[PDB]
Amino acid sequence: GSAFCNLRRCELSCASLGLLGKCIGEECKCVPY
Repeated sequence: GSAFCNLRRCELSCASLGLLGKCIGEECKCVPY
């Protein structure tokens, strides 16, 4: 595809829980660090 997910759009959304995020295409996943 020509377009992909933003890292802030996962790192902020996982910081709402209290941890870091990483994003693949559109799917955001949270990690402890």
